[PDB]
Amino acid sequence: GTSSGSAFSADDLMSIDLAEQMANDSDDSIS
Amino acid sequence: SMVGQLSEGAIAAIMQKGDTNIKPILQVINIRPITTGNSPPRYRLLMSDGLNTLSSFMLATQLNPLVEEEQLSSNCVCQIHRFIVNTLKDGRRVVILMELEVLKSAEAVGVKIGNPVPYN
Repeated sequence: GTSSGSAFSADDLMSIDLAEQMANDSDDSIS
Repeated sequence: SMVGQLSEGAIAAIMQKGDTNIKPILQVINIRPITTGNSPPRYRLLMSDGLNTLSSFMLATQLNPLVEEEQLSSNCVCQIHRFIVNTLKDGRRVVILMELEVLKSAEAVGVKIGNPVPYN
C-alpha cells in the first residue's frame, strides 16, 4: 500500500526461475 | 458494471486459501521489467480482480513475447488458466502466471476497472 511493490533481488529471481522450471519439468510426465 | 467482467475475490482466494484451481479473469494495471545481465527479463505485474490489486504477480518466461509484442499491456483483461504460488526466503509470496489468454486488449478496455484496493 505504500509503493509499487518490494523489489526482487538476484536470489529471489533464482527462486522464481526454479519454481517455473519445476512446473515445466512436471509437464514432461504428461506431455 | 465493468467490475462484472472481473473475478472479484480471486486474489483473496489465492492469498488466503492457496486456491490454485480457479481460472480467474483479471485486469493488468501495470507491468514492470526486472532485468539481469545473463537472464531474460522477468515481468512483474500489478493485477486487479476488481476488488483488490496485488503487485506480486510474475509472468512465466515463456510468455514474455506477449509483453514484448504489446498484446499483454496495461488495462487489458486476461483469464488466468494456470498459475503457481511460490514463497521466497523472506516470507513474501509471488504468483507465477504460467498460462493465460488475453480476452480484451488494453485499447478495447480503456481504463482501470472499478476502484480496487491493494491487498498488501
